[PDB]
Parts: sequence; structure tokens; C-alpha cells
Amino acid sequence: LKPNAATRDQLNIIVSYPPTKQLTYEEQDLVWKFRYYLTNQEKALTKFLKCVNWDLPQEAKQALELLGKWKPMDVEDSLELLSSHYTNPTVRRYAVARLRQADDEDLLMYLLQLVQALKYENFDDIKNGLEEIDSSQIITSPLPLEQDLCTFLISRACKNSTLANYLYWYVIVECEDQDTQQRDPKTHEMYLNVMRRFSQALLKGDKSVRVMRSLLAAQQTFVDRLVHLMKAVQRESGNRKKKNERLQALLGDNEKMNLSDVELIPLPLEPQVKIRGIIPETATLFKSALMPAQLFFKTEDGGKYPVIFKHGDDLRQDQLILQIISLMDKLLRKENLDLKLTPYKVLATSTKHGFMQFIQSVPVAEVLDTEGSIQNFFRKYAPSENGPNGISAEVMDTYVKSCAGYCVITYILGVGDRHLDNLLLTKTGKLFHIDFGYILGRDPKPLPPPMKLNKEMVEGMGGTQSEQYQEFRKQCYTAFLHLRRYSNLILNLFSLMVDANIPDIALEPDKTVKKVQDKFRLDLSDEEAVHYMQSLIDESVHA
Ligand SMILES: CC(C)C(=O)CN1c2nc(N3CCOC[C@H]3C)cc(=O)n2CC[C@H]1C(F)(F)F
Repeated sequence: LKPNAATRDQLNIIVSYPPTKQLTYEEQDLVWKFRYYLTNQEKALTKFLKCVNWDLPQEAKQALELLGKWKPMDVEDSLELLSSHYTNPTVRRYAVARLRQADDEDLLMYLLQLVQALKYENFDDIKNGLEEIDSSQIITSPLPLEQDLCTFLISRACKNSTLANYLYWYVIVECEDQDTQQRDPKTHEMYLNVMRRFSQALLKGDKSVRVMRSLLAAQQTFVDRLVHLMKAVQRESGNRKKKNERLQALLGDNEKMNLSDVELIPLPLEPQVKIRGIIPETATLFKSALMPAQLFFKTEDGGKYPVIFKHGDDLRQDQLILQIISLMDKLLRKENLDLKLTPYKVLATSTKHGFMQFIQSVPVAEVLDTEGSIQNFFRKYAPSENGPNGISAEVMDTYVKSCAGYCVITYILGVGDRHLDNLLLTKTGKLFHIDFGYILGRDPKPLPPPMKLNKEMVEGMGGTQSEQYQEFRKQCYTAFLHLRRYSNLILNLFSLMVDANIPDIALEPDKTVKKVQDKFRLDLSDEEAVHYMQSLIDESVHA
């Protein structure tokens, strides 16, 4: 009922363990013994539920008593309770009870996974919420510890417009997943019931909640017309010029296509940006064989929002990685470190198509061909006399920071196929990575480097003996310590992705979380972590 100083130290090690680490029987028995002492440690609760055999009515009953007796757990912690491991309705309702404590700002950072977590919810309880079916026709065809994940997510989506947009598109892609349809019909039936319950709830609401449904419909209808247009252009017989001419021709004909002049609808990619249509003229296809288009949406306040519309490709792997980069950037900023990262938006509108936020930048490879070096590029577009190596100091500070940020982020995520065409640079200093088809240690070539640095990247900083290079190193190990601090949050979100049909996750689902886990080097203390990071940087610039 009360432990001594020796057992308290052992309990503290188990509590500190990664959420994904498997407890030993000895470890499990120690947590169950002093379960009534641990009630004052909110961080211990996750490790406590991990001991229980819910198939045993007595262990299940005993455990739930303690759940209501425990110190209410943090929001990052409750994400573990919504994984495949838990089927107990009272545990799953506990996680939703603690999810309600989060801000909508925080909720959007976890939403992609919260949608995936519905796969582990009670499908009948979702079905009973309702008062062959085309998923993308539900919203475009209207008819005249108490809450679960479905009820909760919908309740919040009605109060928040930004949340509704992502809840909609995330659930529509899930319904659109043909693998899930062929291999898990009960799951597909559930996602349709989520969309059906979403549509139903919006219709019962006030003047604005009712307009939210109309706006989602208008967005679905727009995307649908853009897809049809994409199919026509991709079928067009002729060269890139012939295809661009047909692309510009069809967008221009508003009466026939209805994509250049439309009433203010939110941009699915970033709903805070309202659009009036697509500029026909500036629309061109990227040289790429996948035939993606560059589209300049006319925004609410005269601005131009360039997007990459991809058709005939699955953007869910890039969608996941860019939402994790956005999360890692938000947590770094929270700890007072802004490394000038480009967490550009990516939203799949189907398994077949989706949007990407276009950021005006030049690939490092082109930067090297058109100017000679990163320093030669920065000398032309951002000159300064007093500045380091003739470059504006702000542009150099921005370059050192972003290089440091992406080296750590791309290292933790195991981002492969890292050529200088996949590495983009900005005239303000901003470095960033694109095209995430190879993650979690994958690569098109054997024996890939864990630290993704280049000879020219360092040369752009002004060489290895520079003050900038020291700051690059300093910002690398500092971003590493901060991202290690939020590992319980990062690993729980990746945990909820094991069945999300992401190609590099789908390869070894049972393992994939340990791949990120290992990268953090949780076995090392912050001091060893600092030295390890320096070793990775050292090894990259040498070899
Ligand atoms: C920049 C250009 C040369 C490309 O590499 C195009 N490009 C591309 N640009 C991206 N950027 C562009 C800059 O802003 C951020 C994101 C949206 C992201 C991304 O995944 N790709 C994939 C390869 C090609 C494709 F055209 F096929 F899509």
C-alpha cells in the first residue's frame, strides 16, 4: 500500500518508459502491486492500464476503479488509450473525456490520427447514432465519460469551421479507400456512418452550422469538377503545351466548368483562406510524368494562393509527414525556437488526388546550376556589405536555422531519396525538403545515410570553420533535446497510424513506431544526446 525508497526508483523507471515499450511481467507485477500509491502520478496511469488483462472480468473491474481514482492524465497521454490495444468502452470514454480538455488548435494537430483511431471504436454505437451509398454524395445530397470519439469529433466540428473542413476531407478519403472497402467492410460501413452522422448533425444546427454543410458541399462539388478537368487534360493527346492550352481553355469556360468564378468557399487545403475560383491563364502542368497542375486560386482579399493539384497519386504519406513537420515546428516554437521551417499544407481529397501549398522556392540543384553555389545565389538575391560573406545576416540566420531544423526532422522521420531536386531554397534564406515517398528508413538505393547533409549545404553556411557552422551544430542538438521531450506525444500519434494505409507504414506496421523511437535515442541522457547529434553531423560532412 506504500513503497520504500528502493522500489520508488524502479517504479520511476517504468513510468519514464516510452509509451510503445513492452513492459515485462516483473515490471507489470510491480505496477499492479503499488497501483494505489501511483494514483498521485498522472504519468503512471498509462503504464497501469498496460498491465491489465481486460479479458479477465476481475482484472478489468479492479483496473477501472483505479481509473476514476487516478490523477487525471495529460492530453498527449490520452492518445495511447485510443489505439488498437484498448477495446474497453470505459477506457476509450476516459481518453475522450481527457481529449475534451484540449484546445481546438491542439485538436487539429492530432485530428489526422483521431480519424484513424475511429477504426478501433465501437461500430454499432456509431450506427445507433443515426436518427451503394456514394460517400462524396452524402454532403451534396441533403434530405429535407458519456461521449465517444465519433460523437466528440462531430460536436467540436459544429462549433469550429476549420475543424469541420479537415474532419470532412479526412473522413471522405477514408470512405474512398478501396483497400479498406475490399479488405475491411465493417470499417468502411463505419466511416460512412461517421459522414452520415456528421451530415445529420450539421442539418440539426443553427443558421451557420447549416451553412457549414452547404460550404462543404460547394467544396466537394468544386474538387469534383477539378478532378473531371484533370482527367480531360491528362487524356489530352499532345505535348505539355497542348495539355496546358486545354487546361487554360477549360478553366476559362466558367459556364461549362464553374471553376474560375465561384462564390466564397473555403480552400480545402487551408479553410481559413476563402476562394473566388482559379485564374485560367497562370495554370500550367509541371513537367513531371504524374501530370500535376500549378493552380493560382483567387482569394477573398485579392491575394493569389498557388497550389499543386495532383491527380492519379496517393498524397497520404506526404500528408502525414507534413502534418508531423507542422507539429514538430509548433512544439519547437512553443519551447521558444523558430527555425524558419516550411510546414506547407498537404490535403488528400481522395486516395487518388489532393492539394499541396505551393511555396515560391528554387531546388538547391538549380540554385547550384544557375548561380554556382548557395552563397552565390544568396549574394545575388540578398546582398549585404557588412553581412557574412556578402549575404544579408537575416538570410544567413534563416539558412543556418532551417538547415538545423530539417536535418533533425528528416533524421527522426528517416526521410530517404534526398537528392538536390527534393531540397528547396528561398531568397529569404529558408531551406526545406519536399516529395516524401521514402520515409522511416526507406530508400531507392541500398545503405542510405541517417544524417541527410551535403558538401554544398555546409559551403552555403561558409564552410566548416565558420561561426554559422557552430550555430548550425548548436541548433541541431538543441532541436534534438526538445523533440525528445515530446516523444510521448510523437510516438502515440505515429502509434495511431499503423493501419492508415501509408506505404512505408503498411510495409512493417508492427515495427514502424520503434523506427521513430530509436531515432530519438531515449537510452541516452540529454548530454550523450548532444554528443551523438554532433557525431551524426560530423560523420555526414566528412563522408
Ligand atoms: C518546385 C518544383 C520544381 C517541384 O519540385 C515540383 N514538385 C513538387 N513540389 C513540391 N512543393 C513545391 C514548392 O512548395 C512546396 C511544395 C508544394 C512538393 C512535392 O511533393 N513535389 C513533387 C515533385 C514535383 C511535382 F510537380 F511533381 F509535384
